[PDB]
Amino acid sequence: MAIERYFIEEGVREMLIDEYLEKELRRAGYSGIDIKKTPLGTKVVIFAASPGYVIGRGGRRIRELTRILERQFGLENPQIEVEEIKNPYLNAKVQAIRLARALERGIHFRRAAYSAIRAIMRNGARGVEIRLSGKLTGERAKSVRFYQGYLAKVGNPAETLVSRGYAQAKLKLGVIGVKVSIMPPDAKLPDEI
Amino acid sequence: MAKADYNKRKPRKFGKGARRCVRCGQYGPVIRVHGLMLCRHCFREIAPKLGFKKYE
Amino acid sequence: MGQKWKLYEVKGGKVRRKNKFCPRCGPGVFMAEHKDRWSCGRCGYTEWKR
Amino acid sequence: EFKYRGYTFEELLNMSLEDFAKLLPSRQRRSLKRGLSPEQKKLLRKIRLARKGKYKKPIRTHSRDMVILPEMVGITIHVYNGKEFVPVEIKEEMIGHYLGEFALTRKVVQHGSPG
Amino acid sequence: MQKARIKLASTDIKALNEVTDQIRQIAERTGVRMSGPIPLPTKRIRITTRKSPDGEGTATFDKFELRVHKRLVDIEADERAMRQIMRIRVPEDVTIEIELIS
Amino acid sequence: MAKPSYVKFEVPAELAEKALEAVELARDTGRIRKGTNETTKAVERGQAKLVVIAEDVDPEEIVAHLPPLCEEKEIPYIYVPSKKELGAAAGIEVPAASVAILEPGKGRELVEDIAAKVRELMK
RNA sequence: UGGAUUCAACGCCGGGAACCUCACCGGGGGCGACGGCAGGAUGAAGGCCAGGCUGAAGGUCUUGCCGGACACGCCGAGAGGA
RNA sequence: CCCCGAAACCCCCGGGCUACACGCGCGCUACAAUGGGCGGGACAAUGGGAUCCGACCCCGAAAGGGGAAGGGAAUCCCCUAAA
Ligand SMILES: [Zn+2]
Repeated sequence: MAIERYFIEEGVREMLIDEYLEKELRRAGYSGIDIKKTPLGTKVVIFAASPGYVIGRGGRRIRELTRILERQFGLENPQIEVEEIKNPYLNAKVQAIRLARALERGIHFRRAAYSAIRAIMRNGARGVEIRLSGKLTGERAKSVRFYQGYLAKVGNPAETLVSRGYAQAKLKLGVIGVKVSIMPPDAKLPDEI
Repeated sequence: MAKADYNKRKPRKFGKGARRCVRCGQYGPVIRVHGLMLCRHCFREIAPKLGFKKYE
Repeated sequence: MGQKWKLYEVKGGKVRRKNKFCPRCGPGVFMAEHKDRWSCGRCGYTEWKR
Repeated sequence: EFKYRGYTFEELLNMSLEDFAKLLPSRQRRSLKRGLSPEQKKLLRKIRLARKGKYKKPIRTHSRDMVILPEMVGITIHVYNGKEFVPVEIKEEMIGHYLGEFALTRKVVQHGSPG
Repeated sequence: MQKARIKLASTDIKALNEVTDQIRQIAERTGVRMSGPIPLPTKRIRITTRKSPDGEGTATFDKFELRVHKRLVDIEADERAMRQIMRIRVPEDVTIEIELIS
Repeated sequence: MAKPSYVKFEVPAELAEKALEAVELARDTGRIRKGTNETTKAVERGQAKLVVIAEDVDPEEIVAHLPPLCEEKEIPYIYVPSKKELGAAAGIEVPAASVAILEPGKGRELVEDIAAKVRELMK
């Protein structure tokens, strides 16, 4: 085992975990995870927005989940615990998924998008952009961007600061792509106070 | 119905059938440079999550 | 399903087996007959009368 | 009158496989020295029986990679070309060749005009 | 006295520096002789994919890169020093390896 | 090994099925044979003391010699109606025609007390 | 086998295909989850000894074989579909 | 969405995608002396390595073969490049 091999392996494993949980906890605002291999075992921490949903009925869910974890993925001794997002309204994949969940409930896209935008910009984001792309308003597909505030697109500050999120809304007639981008209250180079 | 089942998942050891992406399951353009086994498409999709960056 | 295979013949107070036996195998193994040889039902391997 | 490498066919038969291989070219020698596949061995024993016995049948096969041997002589083998079992009556001067060389897959082209 | 090599590798210079500062400050808390954080050549795993699935259009490439920074530290092997460098936090995105030269 | 015409005596639905529910927790303690080949095997070897048979098997295979043979060992055979409750009481999913009891469990105090009930009825 | 046909198709689909890859061709063999239907395990759902067919095959079969056990022979309704 | 659905699903053998009277694109080698051959002499970097790189020794005309130090990578090797 070479060292780059180790890094690659850890990343790939974690990525596949992330994929599985993204599938299975999409009702829970699954934002992500983190993993530490303590001596007594490997303890992981799921950051999500409804730990109630990830635990289910008295730990049922975490139990079958940790079984899956140690079995399908090489893990010494899973020690799942759960935590929240400190500001999910600044997280953007949770919001993309909430929006897709809404569109699947059946809410109209303008209403859902503007609701989410209002929520984010009241919860304190400097900027927000939302693209909905697909068979909106009939059979020929189109794209709609709902935006508010101040948002950068290009450069390292975009690649770092703004949080990007993507989701599919699987409706009766097809997919709606939901891109969300949120710029929090943090500063850029040309400020110069 | 006394017979013998003949699906015969044959264990290739070299070949485009031997190697398969761990995500989608594609057989051809698979990355195996440093222990990876990923289709070029998937890799491009997830490389940031693995820590790969695009400074050039 | 062949579905009826009563082979033993009751001699009266005891059964006698229609089966033959394989010597290189264990007990209970019952055999067939194909014109010069036997057949193992448990696993199946080479054998002849001789 | 035939004389493969200064050896007549009787001698080729009485030879073993090792020495015949020594007489063969490098490719076929390698094939043998690496050994035959199960399908090849089954074909071969069919052929043994047919020189003996009768085998009660013509010899058919999918194996185009079996190198011909002196034992595979005076016999007609039907080789699969992809579509058909085409017959190959084996003479002495096929002695170190593959069956596929005589069973062909693509028929000759007789072109039409461009368009 | 026999020496102890500590090869440590990461993707974050700052975690790496944190560890090396832990080691520096602990050796000078004690008095054992450090051998500096020798910086080794950093590995650039480069993967040059084509960024198109279609195969159509102009050919454009993504040159993705992973960087592994590597340091080594030699410190004389004492039971005290060894116990406490074992006690070190060693954050998650770092590997270490304590070989001993004897 | 029974037929619809080959029902000689009276079996209470409580007796037969509850004795089988008793040896249900006996098959985990030991071997219990099934089918008429193994039932002939058991009854003619002599290891069994009684059997329980159903009216399902096709065609007549032993009833030509069983009436003069059943008294060879003083061995009773209790009737169960059919495949359905036979296989449902046997614990398995797919039934048999005969339940040849070897090594009974849950105590002779109940098993062969019901054998005393067929001492009442017949052998 | 296909896709792509000015720029922006044609050493492109990371497409350097012996098998696989493959999607084409010739041949061969497996697959109905859930229910119900024909039934039922009676010794078999399933595997299976020597051979005939077979390119080769317990695939099949006269001839026989048992380790202990349900159902495409029929419907819906499906899994999967490069 | 439509269709196949016991076949348009899955697996195996063999063939094919490698066929060639022709047209086109991109390229390699050349049409020589601003060179060809032979023998000698020099000078790199990037990257990669576990059933993987393989120095070093021996065998062989070559391709290659046997054994094999060290090397999980600023330690060893690929690796004394060609013009
Ligand atoms: Zn993939």
